[PDB]
Amino acid sequence: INHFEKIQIIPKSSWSSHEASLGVSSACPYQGKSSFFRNVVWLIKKNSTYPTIKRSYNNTNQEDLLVLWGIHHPKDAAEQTKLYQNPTTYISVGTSTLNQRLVPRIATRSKVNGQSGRMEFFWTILKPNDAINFESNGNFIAPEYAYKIVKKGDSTIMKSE
Amino acid sequence: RSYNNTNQEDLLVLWGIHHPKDAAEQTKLYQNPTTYISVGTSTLNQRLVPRIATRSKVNGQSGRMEFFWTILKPNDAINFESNGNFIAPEYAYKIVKKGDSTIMKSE
Ligand SMILES: *[C@@H]1O[C@H](CO)[C@@H](O[C@@H]2O[C@H](CO)[C@@H](O)[C@H](O)[C@H]2NC(C)=O)[C@H](O)[C@H]1NC(C)=O
Ligand SMILES: *[C@@H]1O[C@H](CO)[C@@H](O)[C@H](O)[C@H]1NC(C)=O
Repeated sequence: INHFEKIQIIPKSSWSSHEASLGVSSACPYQGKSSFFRNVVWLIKKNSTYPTIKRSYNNTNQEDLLVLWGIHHPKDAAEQTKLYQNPTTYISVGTSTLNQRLVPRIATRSKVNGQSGRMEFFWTILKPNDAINFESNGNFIAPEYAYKIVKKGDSTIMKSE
Repeated sequence: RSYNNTNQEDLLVLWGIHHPKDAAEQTKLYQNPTTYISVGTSTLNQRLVPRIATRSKVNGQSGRMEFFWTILKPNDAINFESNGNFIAPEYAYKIVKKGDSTIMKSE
């Protein structure tokens, strides 16, 4: 791959049933304030409720699309209900080929960047005319931006200081 | 169900699991909302669970079939247990002749 074209597939504003603007951490600082990975949305409960999410995006572009998403693994049972209410959650992802179902694993973990929680990130290539389908109870790190693959050719990742 | 390989030959056994479209279809086909398939042999120790999700329609199906296999050696037994979503074997293949071969890609 020689060129990506970033596009928005699921707007940040369109999460009218969940809190999409409080998904930040001191582990990801920006100009002295708590921030987060800009291309994905850390969704949490709104007014003490996390209703089931059911979102679909259809690849209407000519280009193959690289889609990124994630799952949050919390520190303990208290933090789970604190962020998402529901004690047992999941994320199910489907495409033409893909048939995924993720569940958050809870455990006591060492503090990296002052966090005992973890983020596990996943990806897929959504081919043209195919649709990706999400469903979740919580712990969902939703895509906002995905990358179009516009130019394919000779390239390499070169390790150098 | 249990099958005992009484043949002299190694046996190729095939089975599967059905992944349904939604919770309604699960109870519609199999009643039980939470199911599994457990498979055991001399070596094998498997337990499959159906994963549910909204999926694109390939050949007009939102459901999926995931297929599995094993080689059941002579004098060994294969054991199945399931609540639903089980795609059970009917026929399996005896391996009678082993030798030089290849799968050749050609139109
Ligand atoms: C069926 O599987 C059993 C074990 O799950 C196999 O064990 C044979 O069983 C008898 C015991 O009644 C032994 O005397 C034999 O030595 C075993 N046979 C061989 C050839 O190893 C059982 O053999 C299998 N059934 C058969 C061969 O009919
Ligand atoms: C959306 O995807 C479907 C199949 O998943 C496809 O048939 C359809 O043409 C796409 N939508 C368009 C072109 O508006």
